[PDB]
Amino acid sequence: RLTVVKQYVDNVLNKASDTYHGDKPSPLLADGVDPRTGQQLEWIFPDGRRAVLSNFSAQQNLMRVMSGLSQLSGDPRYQKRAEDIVRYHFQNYQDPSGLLYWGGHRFVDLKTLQPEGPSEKEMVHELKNAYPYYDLMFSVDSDATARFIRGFWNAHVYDWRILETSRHGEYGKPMGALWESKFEQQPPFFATKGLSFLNAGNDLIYSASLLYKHQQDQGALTWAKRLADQYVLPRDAKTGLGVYQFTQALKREEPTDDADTHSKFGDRAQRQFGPEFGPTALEGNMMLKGRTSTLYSENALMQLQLGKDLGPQGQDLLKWTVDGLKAFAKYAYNDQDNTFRPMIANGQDLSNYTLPRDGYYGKKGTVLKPYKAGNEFLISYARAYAIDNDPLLWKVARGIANDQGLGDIGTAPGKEVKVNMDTTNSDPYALFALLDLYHASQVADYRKLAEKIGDNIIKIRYIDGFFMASSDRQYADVDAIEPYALLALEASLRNKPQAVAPFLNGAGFTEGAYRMDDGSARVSTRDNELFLLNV
Ligand SMILES: [Mn+2]
Repeated sequence: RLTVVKQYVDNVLNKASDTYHGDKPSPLLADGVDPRTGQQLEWIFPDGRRAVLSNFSAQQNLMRVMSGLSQLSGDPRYQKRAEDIVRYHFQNYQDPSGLLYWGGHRFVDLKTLQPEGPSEKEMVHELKNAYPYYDLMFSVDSDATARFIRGFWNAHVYDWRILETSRHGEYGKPMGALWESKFEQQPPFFATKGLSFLNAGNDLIYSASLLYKHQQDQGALTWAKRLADQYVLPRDAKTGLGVYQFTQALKREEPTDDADTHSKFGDRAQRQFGPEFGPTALEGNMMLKGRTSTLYSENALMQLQLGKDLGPQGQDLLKWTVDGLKAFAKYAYNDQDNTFRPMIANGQDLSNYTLPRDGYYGKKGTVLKPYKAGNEFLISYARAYAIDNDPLLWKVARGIANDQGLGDIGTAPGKEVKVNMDTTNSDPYALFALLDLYHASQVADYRKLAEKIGDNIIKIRYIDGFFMASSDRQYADVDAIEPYALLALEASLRNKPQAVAPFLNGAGFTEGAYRMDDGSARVSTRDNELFLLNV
């Protein structure tokens, strides 16, 4: 499997590289390549100008694959290129504020080597569950990395007193008080005009924690953990469930219209569920599909890993994260059909609940149903189990695996195990989870199963020298996690627990106006959509 990954990365470096500057290329890479033509995936601007999309925030799995490949193979070329790419970004694409030209609304054109902004009214910095490889960055340039992290916090915190964050960060913003800002803890679900989204807080928690890890910065650690704790303090006193957000809308006006869901009318959950469920029916307490993926996977996996790695400095973080996942398993999970039940954090089961009025969560008449636990829950629950072997976390891992065609991992590790060695499962996430189960239990069947998945990944997803989700896909994504999974499998088998970075499920995206072939503008197009297109 190591030879395949080496082949693959060689292929990426051959076909995704800068071919626009003759014999003096930059080290930068295209995000996507059509494996049939070698054509690099382009952003098309309103006038028909074509940029080759180089978004460093959409390449941070590849940086990990590259470093992992070097550690396992002993070939230092891949590690060196990853380092060269970091160095070139600090040299050319880092603002005086410290922010990089990357993320949701900026990238670099590989052709011109100039920064781009595909969304003209949003020339801004955004990171959404990106989880960049700061370990590598600190290794290249510790000071420049620290400047990025301080500038990230400075740009994305609107009000330090109450920790109001923003999804969008302005470039060129002067340094404020930063870690020396005054904080005062507000009560659960205080009413405010702003909104600290969890998928904007995730990258803030992760970055400030890594600045602690590398520079022993007490200010960074304090604020990282304090921000994490904002989604913990308002948790339900009985159930320990929640919360998706920790504020509610400031009500300035009485509503006239169920279907007008503007925040000025007040918390949208209190409007639609409040009459029947009481004052605790609030947006942050709505444990619904998608929202629970953000809370109990996107956030939780990262906090689990941080809690562990922070050691003496992460005990509280880790406690909050494992306690939250345990509560969700206890209250909402159904292992028989592998579903989570829709709920309010106070413990109210909304399964088969008909919405009695229009609102933010659906039109009158909609029946709320249990939803299938996707593999983002498999990786968060298997990671949790690896740190704290609780039967409640096993329950979820077991239920999902069985629903994924993997057989029965047992009533507990090594007990009544009946895994399916003929599985056709080729999911990187399944591979990742099984490795965590193995490392917690030493039960050999779990790793034999992961080997099988790895073999399936190569047989069905290694295509034309790339990794693709389908054989018909137009463009391959150089940030594919298939080789990342294969590497962690190989590092387990070769007895190298330090060679490959624990998985955080980060990813990048690019969002803006994109010109269609007929010349029309498609507003808020994402590279995610481009990668789903077939030939
Ligand atoms: Mn945005």
